Amino acid sequence: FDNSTYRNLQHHEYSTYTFLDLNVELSKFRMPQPSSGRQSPRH
Amino acid sequence: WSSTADPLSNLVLTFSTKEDAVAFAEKNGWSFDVEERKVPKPKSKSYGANFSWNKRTRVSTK
Repeated sequence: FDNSTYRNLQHHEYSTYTFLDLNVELSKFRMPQPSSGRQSPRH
Repeated sequence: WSSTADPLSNLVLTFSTKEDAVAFAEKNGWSFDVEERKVPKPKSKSYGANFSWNKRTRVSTK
């Protein structure tokens, strides 16, 4: 147990694509999306 | 300038009902043509329809 150290140091090595790379990685875990019945409101 | 020769060019009369206008025209001896009143139909407006989940009425911008 200690309190002199800072543990949130991972964000020091994030690139510009970290968020979208994480989204791509998470794409495999999601449930199928619901469908409105059309391709677009303009269809 | 714009010249005319008929004295009734600017004559416009106002009546509350169509029957009064018809009576006036008949008693004055004028032949008339009557157009029925055109009233806008009652509309069905819904603000929430702008954001439909599946219908075509969902807007693309505000």
